[PDB]
Amino acid sequence: PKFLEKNLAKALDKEYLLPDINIDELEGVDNGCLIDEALLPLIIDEGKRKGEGNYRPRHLRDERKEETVQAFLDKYGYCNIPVGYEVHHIVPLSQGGADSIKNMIMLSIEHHERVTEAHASYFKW
Amino acid sequence: MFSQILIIKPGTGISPNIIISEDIFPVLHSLFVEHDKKFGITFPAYSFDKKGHLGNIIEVLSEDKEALASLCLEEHLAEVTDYVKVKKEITFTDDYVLFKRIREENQYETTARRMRKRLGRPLEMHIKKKNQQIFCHAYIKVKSASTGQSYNIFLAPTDIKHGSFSAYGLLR
Amino acid sequence: KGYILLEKVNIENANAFNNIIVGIPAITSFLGFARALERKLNAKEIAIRINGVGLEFHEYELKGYKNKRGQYVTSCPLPGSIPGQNEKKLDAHIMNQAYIDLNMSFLLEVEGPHVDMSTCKSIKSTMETLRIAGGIIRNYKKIRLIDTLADIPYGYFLTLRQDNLNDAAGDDMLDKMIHALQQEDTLVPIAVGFKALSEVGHVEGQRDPEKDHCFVESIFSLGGFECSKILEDINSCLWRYKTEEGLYLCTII
Amino acid sequence: LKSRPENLSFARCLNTTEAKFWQTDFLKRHTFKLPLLITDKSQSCTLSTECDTLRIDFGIKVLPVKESMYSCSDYNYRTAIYQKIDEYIAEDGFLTLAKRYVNNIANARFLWRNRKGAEIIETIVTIEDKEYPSFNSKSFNLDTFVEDNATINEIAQQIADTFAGKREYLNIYVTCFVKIGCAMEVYPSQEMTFDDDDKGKKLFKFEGSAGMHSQKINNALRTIDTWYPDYTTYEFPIPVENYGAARSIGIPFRPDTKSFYKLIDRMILKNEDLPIEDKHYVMAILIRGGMFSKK
RNA sequence: UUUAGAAGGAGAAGUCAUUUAAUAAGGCCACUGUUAAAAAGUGUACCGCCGGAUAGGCGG
Repeated sequence: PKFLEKNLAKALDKEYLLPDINIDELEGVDNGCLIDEALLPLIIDEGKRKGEGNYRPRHLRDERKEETVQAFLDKYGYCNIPVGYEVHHIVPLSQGGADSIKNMIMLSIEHHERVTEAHASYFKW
Repeated sequence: MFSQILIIKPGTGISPNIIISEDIFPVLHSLFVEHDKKFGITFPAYSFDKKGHLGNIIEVLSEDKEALASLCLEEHLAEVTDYVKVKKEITFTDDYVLFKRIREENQYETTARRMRKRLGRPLEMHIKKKNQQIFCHAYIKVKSASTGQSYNIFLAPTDIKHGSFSAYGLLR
Repeated sequence: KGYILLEKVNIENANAFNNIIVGIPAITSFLGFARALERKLNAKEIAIRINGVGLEFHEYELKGYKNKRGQYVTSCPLPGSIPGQNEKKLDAHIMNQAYIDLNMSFLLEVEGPHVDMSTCKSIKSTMETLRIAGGIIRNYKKIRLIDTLADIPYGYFLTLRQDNLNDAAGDDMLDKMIHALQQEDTLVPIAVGFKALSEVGHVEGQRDPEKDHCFVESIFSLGGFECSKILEDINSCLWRYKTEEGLYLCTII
Repeated sequence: LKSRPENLSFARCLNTTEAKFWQTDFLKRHTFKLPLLITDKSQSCTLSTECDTLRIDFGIKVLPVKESMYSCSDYNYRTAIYQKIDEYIAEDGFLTLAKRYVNNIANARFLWRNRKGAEIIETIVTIEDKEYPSFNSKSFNLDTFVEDNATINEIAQQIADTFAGKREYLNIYVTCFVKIGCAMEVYPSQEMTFDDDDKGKKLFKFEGSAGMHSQKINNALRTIDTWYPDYTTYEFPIPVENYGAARSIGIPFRPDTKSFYKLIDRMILKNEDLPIEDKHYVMAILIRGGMFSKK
């Protein structure tokens, strides 16, 4: 059936966004964790800038995989997520973000809440 | 270990940690200062989850039964009996969890104070995250009688069943 | 018995051309692929046998472009040296061919003593060496066991439609196909198998000198597409081999 | 009768106004008031280091339960539930519920955190310019309902006769005095924030003085349900709700058969009788009001 | 063990020139939005002392 023909729209729906910042070079990030509060507008703006118009419906989104979180933790030498922190995707998975190490950052619970609230407000979740 | 049980009544419309910070905990602190710090505190319903909760129950702990009985808690908590319940029995127990004051508290503003006495960004940042580790635990607001300073005593559980208590009944 | 799904396999340059048909490969191509996978697994002593296959389409691209009149024009690779009398020349003859790229998920119906995740991992380690209809397996999302029709991800199964072909206007079998296709726009013709043109024997030049041989004509039929969300019985899409006294047939039972 | 109708709802039978705070000296409190203002930055409120007592004024209007049925698409269902209200009035004249509500006035539950540790809490109830003798609310604990105080009995009788439709209405005005140290903090209710970036705590102004929401005061009054199935395990009254939820304890106290929906379905559709305590609960929710349509 | 197996499609380029879219017009008549909600979450910390101490510990 003609609706199953490959097209660029279908192809782009299976290619995923990454953030442009590097968590290994940001002064105020160390061992994959955001150590400085001052960078939060950059992480928020990166999420906004990448996310605009790149909505993926749930069946097309990347699955959040525990293997990805584990490999992120392994890169920085954690056995587990440290007490009081949560791993965040700089570009949200609903807005095109890949479930990859290059898209993750680890935030404190309150900073995680603030970033989540800002992205929800911007994308109208 | 001997013990006596304090229950904060549900359904009063007041968050239990308010009754702890304002009524129970200062009275217990006062008793421990009056009676030479012989006594501990434990929180049977404690759970950590995402943020530490003490739960609505306190047990006072003592190595001596008569020492604990001499505190006569029913008589001192009398005017708060609308929402604080005291169990009449003192129970010996082999099961209890001691708690300690967390060995760091606010390194950020303490370091700012020390530089006022005496931040570099990497130092400031790491200390910020050390603070944010601390702030997820349970805590009690206290205003010091001897100095008037107001502060949050952060608490953590420990498996160590014996040792010297502080003026707040925490394992030193 | 059990059911293994090969999920969203990508195939490059599947052989798209049959004597009467350009597009979807012959059904025998897919079932022969499944048989080759069986033989590979059995040679490792996994002892699985695969009794039937369900073919679910997810994407396709015929190698070609659409004319302004909407018809496809088929692409060829530039041919290399072809053996025979003229093989030395730099320019070599162009024969009838077409190629299609497919995104497809395969349901397998399986017998084995140890149908579990270890044999899925064995399929994973095996499938990298095989081809589908002469096409190269570029990528696949996952290999897994399944238990219910709610497990299959959204796509369209291909199933047999002998009823619509026989019920068509009765002038001629090719006229039956033509009238059926002209009445039922969603149906498609497919190559189903082979009819013996000569009695079983041995002849010179065989691929193998020791396995009995036939000359054959391709058999064609009419098939149609069913959404996996609309399937009711899993058996309604399982293509299986059948043999009848000189007919070699894929069919659904 | 076969099901709850496509629309079914009851208006509040026990209406409550917002509350305005006032500030007073406790001696001569009967002659003097000052408006209690809110201080910015997170907002906070305190007495002005001089007066040692806040005052609260708020009003209640009681309406007859039989007339409060706001919409009901099935005339037979309306007739059945009206008849069942008449039956309940024949069993008792709402007096037990009225006594419970008047206890929740007399015990000063409506003060919420402001109740905590005050030296004196005096409450005055005014009806049609009759002023009733002041409740020494400290004498009432929060766990037990007093059945025998004559002032409670008289107020409860007038409220009960209002619920039964022997009156058109009953306007009740409540005044409370809470005595606290000279600059002890005062806790008006907070406003919601709609995820504005100014997430800081904001407090409910009313006429430019501090106030409390009508929701808080009504919900305090609704703390009368002691009939939920395992009250013996917990012994504290809950605010009346359709599933007996509570905001402090996550566990709902009335899922399944003791829920309002099941009990109404049993009482009306199956025409079952049921225990007086569950009849009190059903009529207490009819007093609360709500939407009770088909799901 | 699959209409099996194999494949370089390639180089280069002036689309230009010109143009009246106009003329005319009733959108109107009627209408019940409606009953019911704890903004919580201690929002939050403070000031010293030991330690070269950024490390790491302390009293209130």
